[PDB]
Amino acid sequence: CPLMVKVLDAVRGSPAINVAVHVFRKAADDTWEPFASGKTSESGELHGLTTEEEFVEGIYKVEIDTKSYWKALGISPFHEHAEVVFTANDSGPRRYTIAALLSPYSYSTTAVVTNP
Amino acid sequence: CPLMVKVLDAVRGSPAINVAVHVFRKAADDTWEPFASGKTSESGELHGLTTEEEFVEGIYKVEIDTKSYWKALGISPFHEHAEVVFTANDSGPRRYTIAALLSPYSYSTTAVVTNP
Amino acid sequence: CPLMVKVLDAVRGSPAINVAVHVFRKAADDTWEPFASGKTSESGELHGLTTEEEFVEGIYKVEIDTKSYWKALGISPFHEHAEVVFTANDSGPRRYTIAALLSPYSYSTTAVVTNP
Amino acid sequence: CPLMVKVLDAVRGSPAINVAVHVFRKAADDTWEPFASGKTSESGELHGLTTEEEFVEGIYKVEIDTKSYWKALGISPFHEHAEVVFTANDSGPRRYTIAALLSPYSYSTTAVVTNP
Ligand SMILES: O=C(c1ccc(O)cc1O)c1ccc(O)cc1O
Ligand SMILES: O=C(c1ccc(O)cc1O)c1ccc(O)cc1O
Ligand code: NA
Ligand code: NA
Repeated sequence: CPLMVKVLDAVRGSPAINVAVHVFRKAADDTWEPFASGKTSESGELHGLTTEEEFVEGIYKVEIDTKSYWKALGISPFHEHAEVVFTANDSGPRRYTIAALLSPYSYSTTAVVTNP
Repeated sequence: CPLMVKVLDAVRGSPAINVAVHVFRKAADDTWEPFASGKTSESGELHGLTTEEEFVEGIYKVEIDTKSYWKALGISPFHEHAEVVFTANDSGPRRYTIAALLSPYSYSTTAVVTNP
Repeated sequence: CPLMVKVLDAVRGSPAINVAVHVFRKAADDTWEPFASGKTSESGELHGLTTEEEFVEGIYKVEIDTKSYWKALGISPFHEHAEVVFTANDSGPRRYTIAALLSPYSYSTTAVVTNP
Repeated sequence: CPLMVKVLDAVRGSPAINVAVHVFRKAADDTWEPFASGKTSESGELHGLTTEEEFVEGIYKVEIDTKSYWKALGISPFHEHAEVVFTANDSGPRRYTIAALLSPYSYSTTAVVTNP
């Protein structure tokens, strides 16, 4: 698992379950091409997005559909989505965790990059 | 000010000065049209991006150029930028403050929305 | 202002108004002595806590009464309060802003420290 | 494991390893009594603090020694420590995760409370 996404809910103090997540890779013509996607599990996590072979150096975008998440809870949110844009670099540690902590008008995101 | 951006640096405990900010608005053909840009002052604030007349209903993207900020300070950060995407003024004119708190591998953003 | 506190609400996208704040200073016997208190204004800010003369070197604790804020809004939050503990003025007088961003099960705090 | 603590480093994008953590329980005389302690592991986590039998309803304080962590990295930080104060309540879900994301002048904390 070179890439994992984890999403938490700061209002309820829980994992954010069944949140849609889309990953894109920047193409040579500077457009975003679909790369991988899924929905967070009951632990707020999305595993199995890619493989080491497929996850080469490049610029990636992780788009978390926060608006649908809040609307399903009956809460009007601010953002259309949360976007996390970063470069994957081989010199750095192997495994990337992209974490996001969600509130209706705010989000935090951090990267935990470690060596297996 | 209908739209203001404020940026803080969590490493130095200071405003984030001379941070470039680009604002885009989604056009009728679904592309991101350049809308306004500027850079943060010594107080970490960016005022004067737009006017009440210009700042119509729409979907807006505020791109904060965090990578260039950390690199101009001689540090190699994780993200390319921080993006904040939101619908504005769809219930009439509001004042928006987009605030961000930056670290090299993490950022937080929140919105303060007031009715004049 | 040698010491200012600013508080935002991540659920409502607004300043956090009428939040009680208590400041303490560690005494020579290691106990926490009451130092100053107040509540945030309509802008979410609390000014006038202390003076340059009064705000000597020491270890200070700023207690932000988040539970009472969420409960006065009719919500049951996780934390009792948010505490911010720091040494101040040990290299001479500085200006301190303690900022906090609140959600029912989470909060963020940062400091902006400037030299007059 | 009714109580787990997880600590992340927002500057390096890594778990915060070997961070001292102390847990206290509020006594009837309103003083803080030591309850459990340890150091975070190579994953930034501290497990095994308490048992279901021992972790009764009450007010608890988790104190994370952030100052020593930053000093060991050669970084001058702002806070003496990060403190998280909360009530344990049986009506709510069983397992508490207290997470903290650290920067030199800022920290975020959230609670993830779930049902096994
Ligand atoms: O609360 C967070 C968290 C992160 C990882 C984890 O295993 C558990 C967490 O609660 C968290 C995530 C992203 C962020 O930007 C800030 C956070 O406190
Ligand atoms: O606490 C914050 C804050 C920042 C600027 C300000 O004028 C007031 C604040 O409470 C804050 C704002 C945005 C964010 O992503 C994280 C924060 O702690
Ligand atoms: Na409308
Ligand atoms: Na001194």
